Amino acid sequence: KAFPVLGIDYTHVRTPFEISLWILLACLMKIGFHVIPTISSIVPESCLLIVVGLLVGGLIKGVGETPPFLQSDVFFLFLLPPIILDAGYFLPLRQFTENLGTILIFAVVGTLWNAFFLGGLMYAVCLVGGEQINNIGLLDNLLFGSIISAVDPVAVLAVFEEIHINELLHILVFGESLLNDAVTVVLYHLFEEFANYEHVGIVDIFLGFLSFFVVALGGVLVGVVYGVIAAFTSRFTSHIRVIEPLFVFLYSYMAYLSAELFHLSGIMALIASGVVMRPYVEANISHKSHTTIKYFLKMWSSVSETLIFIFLGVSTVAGSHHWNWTFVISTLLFCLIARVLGVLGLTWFINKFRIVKLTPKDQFIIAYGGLRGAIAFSLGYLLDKKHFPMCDLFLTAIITVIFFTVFVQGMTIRPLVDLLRSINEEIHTQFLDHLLTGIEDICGHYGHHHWKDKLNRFNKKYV
Amino acid sequence: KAFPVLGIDYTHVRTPFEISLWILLACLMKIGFHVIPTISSIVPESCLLIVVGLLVGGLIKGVGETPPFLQSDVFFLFLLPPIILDAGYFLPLRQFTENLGTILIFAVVGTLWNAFFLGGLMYAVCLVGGEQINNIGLLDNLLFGSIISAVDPVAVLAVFEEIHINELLHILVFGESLLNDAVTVVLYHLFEEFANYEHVGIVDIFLGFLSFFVVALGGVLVGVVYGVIAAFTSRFTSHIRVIEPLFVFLYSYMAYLSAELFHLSGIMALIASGVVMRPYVEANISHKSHTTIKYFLKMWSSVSETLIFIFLGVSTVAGSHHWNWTFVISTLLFCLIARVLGVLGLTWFINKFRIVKLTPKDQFIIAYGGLRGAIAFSLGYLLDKKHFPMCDLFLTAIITVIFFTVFVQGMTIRPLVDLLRSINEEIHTQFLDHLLTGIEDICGHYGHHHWKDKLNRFNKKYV
Amino acid sequence: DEELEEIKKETGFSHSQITRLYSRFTSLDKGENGTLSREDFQRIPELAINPLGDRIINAFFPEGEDQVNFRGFMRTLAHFRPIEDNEKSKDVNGPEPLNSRSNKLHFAFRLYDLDKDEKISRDELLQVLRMMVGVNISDEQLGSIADRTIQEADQDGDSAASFTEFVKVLEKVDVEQKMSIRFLH
Amino acid sequence: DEELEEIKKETGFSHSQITRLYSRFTSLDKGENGTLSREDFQRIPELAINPLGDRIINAFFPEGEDQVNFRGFMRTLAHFRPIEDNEKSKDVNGPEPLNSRSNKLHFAFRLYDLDKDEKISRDELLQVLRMMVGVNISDEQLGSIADRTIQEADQDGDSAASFTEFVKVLEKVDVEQKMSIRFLH
Repeated sequence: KAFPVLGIDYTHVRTPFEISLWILLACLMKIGFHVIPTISSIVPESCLLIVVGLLVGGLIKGVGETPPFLQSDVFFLFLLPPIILDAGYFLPLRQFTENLGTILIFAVVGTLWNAFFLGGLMYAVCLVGGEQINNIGLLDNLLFGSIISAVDPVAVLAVFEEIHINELLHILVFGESLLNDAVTVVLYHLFEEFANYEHVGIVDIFLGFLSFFVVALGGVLVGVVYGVIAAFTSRFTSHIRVIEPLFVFLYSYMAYLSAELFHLSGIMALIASGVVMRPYVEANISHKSHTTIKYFLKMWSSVSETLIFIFLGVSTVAGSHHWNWTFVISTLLFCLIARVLGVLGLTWFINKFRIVKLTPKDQFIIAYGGLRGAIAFSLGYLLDKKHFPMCDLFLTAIITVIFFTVFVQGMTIRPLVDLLRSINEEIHTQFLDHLLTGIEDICGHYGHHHWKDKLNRFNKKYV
Repeated sequence: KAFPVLGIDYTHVRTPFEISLWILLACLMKIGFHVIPTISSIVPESCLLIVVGLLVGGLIKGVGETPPFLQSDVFFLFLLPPIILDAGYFLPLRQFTENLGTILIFAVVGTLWNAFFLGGLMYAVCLVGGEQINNIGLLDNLLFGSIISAVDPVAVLAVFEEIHINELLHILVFGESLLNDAVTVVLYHLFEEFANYEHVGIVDIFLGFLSFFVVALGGVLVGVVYGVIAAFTSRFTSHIRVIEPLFVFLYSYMAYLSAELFHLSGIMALIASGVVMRPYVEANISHKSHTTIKYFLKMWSSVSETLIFIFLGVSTVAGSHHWNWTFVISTLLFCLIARVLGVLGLTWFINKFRIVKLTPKDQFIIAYGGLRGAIAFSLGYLLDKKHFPMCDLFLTAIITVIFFTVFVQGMTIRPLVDLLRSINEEIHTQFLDHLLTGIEDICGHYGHHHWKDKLNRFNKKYV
Repeated sequence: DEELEEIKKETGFSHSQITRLYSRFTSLDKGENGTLSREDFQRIPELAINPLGDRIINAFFPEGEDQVNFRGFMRTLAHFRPIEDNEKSKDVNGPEPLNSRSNKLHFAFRLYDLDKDEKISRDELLQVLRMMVGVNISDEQLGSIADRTIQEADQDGDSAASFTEFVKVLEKVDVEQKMSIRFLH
Repeated sequence: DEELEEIKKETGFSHSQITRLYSRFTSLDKGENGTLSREDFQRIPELAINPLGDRIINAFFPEGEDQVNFRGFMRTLAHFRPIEDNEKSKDVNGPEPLNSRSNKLHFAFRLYDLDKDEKISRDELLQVLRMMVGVNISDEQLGSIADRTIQEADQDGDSAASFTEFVKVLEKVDVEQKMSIRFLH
């Protein structure tokens, strides 16, 4: 072996080198996606991720490499918490807690409605469907409904602008996307366990109903504990500042792993930890370190979403498919109907319980514009084959729903929704505002203003 | 199983959770290391890393967990390139290329001298040592000498200040640490392959001599190729700016993996890629993104060094030890003597070939102050047991050398070296400067000024 | 059940809203004899912090009397009851409801006006602005803001154009959303 | 071998340094007859860019003659030869070497001085400063800098204190390192 060291050993660097190649290709298409004059405001970013995944999967198929896969430990530990923490860190806590009621209604109740409505209707279709969609059952199909209701409406916000997206709809879709990705994972684990009980009684249904809230709220509690710890330890990192971002990421990640340790909701723990630490940081942290934290979250979430959509591409062009016309067409149509019915019903229920109503503009955007991706696919991809023997059909339905809801429901929402400050004003605005508040404080109904003032008193006390 | 989802599954989150715990402990000690009034300027940062590793290893030993280990793929692919890229990115290219001759002399030639002098003297000791250090041989012992000469003098710069560290000594130790970590890894792979030839002839010695330069310069060539590519693609990332740091990290990492693919010097490729891209970025990249890149490199290198020193702690308090008094004492004494002799001889050789001589101050700092760590340990820890049956003795010697060179040679260098601008001046300075230059341009000797002016003409031409 | 219907006709609330308000009333009574007075309002923890706080305490009161009965509290508080479209839309004869688009901005003018002389003036605007803003900001700054608002608002020419123009410059500002309170049952 | 020893005594170089310099000399001769002239120096690519470039071309020249021979180039260039301690230290009688701490700063003064009248003056400083700095910067700025340097430098009282004080304010500035060139063999 002349020239001893020299070699061409490529097995040593395949996973890191090819993952770097994928992230490089996705980044190069992003810098080839914002240079086209007006295309970032016509087509969502998720479409670019889909197309990048399709090209990478096509390259993998053409070369002949065995396509890589999510290990169901890399997703739930290394690829999910980036996305969740990026989403739930820059949550506008003011707007989020002002109308927290409607956000919780949409996210939790609308996600449960989507999940159970899709489960029931897909079960009804399977019962009366061909011999290759029978024997799916209820729990195996209700789990599919819960997976496919993991929806990301906030991507549609990229297609709009400051106009048509008020501070109400923006926070509504933002919180809906967050807590929907939380509730769908909670339901995913719940149904994935219920699908091996072989006897689901009423007592088991009640226990699952309790465990839903126990998982979610235990995640919230772990998150606030780690957020308080991060808020405290951020006061002392003024001496060494390149460690300031690291403490935020470490404490959020440890909150996620402490929630997932006890099988609580890691996503809700991540969200709660970020939301708790954010106000008490950015005041104890320098501007440079806060700007970094922002950049870190953005690009690390972008890398994670890129990787998820690359896996989607490689499993849609180079994977196993079990296309069923009845199941796939029914799931497309029923996802649209379940989403629309949930949005309409819940908006009707909550307009009468609030001051600022939800216009048909934002009702249409929420109902038509909730687009799947990067969590629906990954949740439906990590389904076992031993359990859920039909999981290839579920993957085909989920991929078709993602493509239809991103390319047809996201590329045809802006050209489908536009067709369906004097000095006085300022003075008076502040005036009416101080007026209403005083009045609300006189009547006394314990709305949200009272709670926020109590929160502020608590904050002062701590400080 | 009441409350279905709830569980206490900890095997799922052990590696991520415990690595997060370790990084959190190291960060908490860093924010407990800069709050003590005057201790960051008395004891180096490497001592804090050693102590953090010792505490984490002690906790692992006390609990009873099986101690984790470097997989020799995680180090050379995920833990080394952070450190190398952080070091070689903020390389002050001006000062580095001004006196490039002396930096290359120290790094390459002094590292080779340290490696071969330690190999020869340790071989001489083993030949006349006890029956448990015989049969080590030359190549197995010359490899140990090359591993233990992976030295990091720049850590000592933390103990000094702007005074006592001029722009010459600072760049000298910086480039020495970089290219020493490069040359020691090149020699490590070279000797680790030569240790299975069972017949090393003169033709094999010459082939290894050629392959040293082939590996190093092929790494440099791959690095400049990827640096040119990154410089080009940085012109177009103005539209999307959260991807600007990602392109730097991706292109440097791909340079590293392309060099390691062909078994070339990945470290030199990383250094060359960073050095090439840096001038042509930070001009095409916004200030926020450059500040991020800086923060990313600093904290990601800090995490990698933390992890390496944690592994050092767990393998020194909870590992296998083969302490030999002759070998360990001889290697301590001979590391000190080899370092001192190399520094003295090379400084004497290069003072006569330059204008600004090296004072006994900086000669003492380079000779006494080159402290091992985080690459010496890791290189000497990934040695096989099949090959190199004595590798436990090598690990014990390397750990002892790290502890002695960090705690005795780094804590007793500041209290061992302090005891052994009118308007005119400014005008005249610039004047004499413009004067000398003109003169050097008249005489014509092709020094470095000429080369730099040619480089500038080339840069203009490109732009 | 007490007498509630006549206020349920005068104000226009429902029964549960009135019951909850009367509950808060009894809680804030801190004594039956001071059914409701100025000090009774002043010792509410938070409104006194509000810059307009004192004006709000005297804005309910019809005349110089220092006592408010429950029914008068209802009459003054109804001004905020949200405008209900079909129910403002069902029968049209006279503006019996006090929560109208007119009465809602009239409460604003009565809160601005020093006395019930319908005179918003540079003194009035300057006083309320100095209340809403802190004491630190320059009087010349407040002078500029207040007199600029007077100038643009005044189409009367006497710098007043007080109510009729108040409505016109606030018409651009939806008050149906801005100034109304939903009182939970 | 040509005549080299007498320059090796006059200048104090070694033999290889002189050989390499003569090689560069022949390369820059671009013709034997113009052994070395003003234009011959001007067409060197880079020094003409240097602000002091023209002064350096006329600084070698002893007198108004427009030709430089090789030996004169050696005499003028030796001024930069690095001071060698033991070899400046071995025999002490008279300052035969021109590379001394005195002659090195005398070349500087001869480059500043307009003529060889030893007169650094506000005109001299202002001219050289306007050369080193660009043309954009204010003449009042240059006036401030130049006259402040004159004031601090001048202990003569005539604003000159030209050479004797030049040495004193530059003594704080090591010229042994700053102004000398090692000529590779």
